[PDB]
Formats: sequence, structure tokens, C-alpha cells
Amino acid sequence: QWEAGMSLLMALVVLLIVAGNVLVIAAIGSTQRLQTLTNLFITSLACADLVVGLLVVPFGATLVVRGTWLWGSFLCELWTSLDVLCVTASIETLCVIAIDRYLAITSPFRYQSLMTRARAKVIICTVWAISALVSFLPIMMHWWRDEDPQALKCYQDPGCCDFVTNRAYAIASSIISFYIPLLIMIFVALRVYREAKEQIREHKALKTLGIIMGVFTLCWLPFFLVNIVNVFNRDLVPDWLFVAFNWLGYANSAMNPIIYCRSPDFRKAFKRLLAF
Ligand SMILES: CC(C)(C)NC[C@H](O)COc1cccc2c1CC(C#N)=N2
Repeated sequence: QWEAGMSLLMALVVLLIVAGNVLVIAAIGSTQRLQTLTNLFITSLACADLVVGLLVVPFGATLVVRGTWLWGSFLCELWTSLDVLCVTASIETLCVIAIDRYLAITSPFRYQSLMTRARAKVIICTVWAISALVSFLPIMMHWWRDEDPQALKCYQDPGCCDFVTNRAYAIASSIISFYIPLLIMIFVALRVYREAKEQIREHKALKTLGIIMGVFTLCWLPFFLVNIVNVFNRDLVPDWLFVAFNWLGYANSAMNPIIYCRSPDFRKAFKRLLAF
């Protein structure tokens, strides 16, 4: 009855994720002084994290603790698609924030005169449309099915919701959803770091964004490294370890609100907003 021990723990992780990310979104939405363009992009992140806390983790927990999928074959597919979507939209929004800040530091005047709150809302829309496309459509079309009997048995069993995929899908989805935006985020972030260094409160706020980026990479990159090792040698990566690395990724959705707590502007605004 580690089954009940884990059930309660999982419900608290949900709470933390969901409450933290609601708090961030409520701070941004109730403080005019905190509605920078950047923070509009942060809104998108907190939303992806919020969908993780409300939909992805709760259904995931049930799989983890009971060891079977209870929610039918269609919700198995939908759950998986929304999980994959949240991760994709998160890393694409982080790579947009890296690029945005690189242009903000190298051309502050131009940038502030020609990005607006509406033009950001459009970028964000695009991101979620691309995310949804690369996530939902391949899953819906069953492009991810493998031909091995083990795989086929899982797909015919409504009670199996392991993302057992073919090699081609595993590689391609991982490149497109994660490895290329990660590589871009890192390349661009290092250039922002270079230019800041050349130039020397502004810099403390840039530091927070760097931390978010590094932490997101540490949380998700284990899973994505393992994803690739496993397409090459299926025996190499035990399932419980794969699952542990996936939960490290889910944990990222609890982390952002906590990191935002340490920005001084955000803190103040949370104090005000909460009758506190
Ligand atoms: C719902 C499942 C069980 C799937 N969760 C896996 C993880 O949360 C993130 O999943 C992914 C996100 C983006 C791209 C991906 C991916 C798993 C694979 C694969 N091959 N390609």
C-alpha cells in the first residue's frame, strides 16, 4: 500500500502544479505594471503548465498507481496528445522567449517600438497551433504505431496506454518537438549571455529567464536522451526508469511558479492580489 502512499503524494503534486500556475496567471492578469510583453509569453507557459497539472498529471497518476489505463482507448489517445502538446508548446515558448530577449538586448528601442501586446498574442497563437499540429495529428492518424506483436497487443488493449511507438515517429517527433527548439534556445541564450557580459537590475531579470531555461532542460532532457537510446536498443532502458524521467518532466510544471516567486515585481503583485 505504497499504492495509497503514492496516491496522496500525486494529488499534492497536482495541487502544487495547478495552484502555482493559476497564481502566476492571476498575478499577470491583475497587475498592469506586470503586463510586460515577456510576461504575456510567460502567461502561455503557465497555461501549458496548468493543463499539465489539471489534465495530464491527474490521468497519469492513475496509470502510475493502478498500473492500467481506466479511461477507454479514445481518452488514452487524447491524454497522450495533450501531454505531448504541453511539452511541445512549453519548449517552443521558451525558445521564443530566448529569441525575443536577444532582440530586446541588441535593439531595445526598435524592439519596444514594434512588438505590442497584440503582436505577442499572435505569436502565442501560432505556437499553440504548430504545437497542436505536430502533437495531435500524428497521434490521431496512428502514425506512431509499431508493428511488433507487443506493440499491437498494447494498441488493441484499451487498458494499455503506454506510448509504444515505431522508430521513425519516435525520432522525428523528438527532433521536431524538442531537440531542435532546445538547440536553438541554447544557442540564442548563449549569445544573450555573451552580449550582456560585453555590455557590463536588468541583468537579474535576465538571470531568472536563464534559470528557467536550464531547469527545463535538466527536467526533460533525461527523458529525451533515453527516448533515443531506446529506439536504438529497446532493452537498454528499464520501464520504471523511463517513467521516473517522465515524472521529472511533469515536475517542471510545478517549478515555474516557484521560480517566478523570486522575481521582485511578481512577488509584490502576488501580495496585493491575494488580500495579503
Ligand atoms: C503521454 C506520454 C506517455 C507520451 N508522455 C511522454 C512525455 O510526457 C512527453 O512525451 C513526448 C512529448 C513530445 C514528443 C515526444 C514525446 C514522447 C515521444 C516519443 N516517442 N515524442
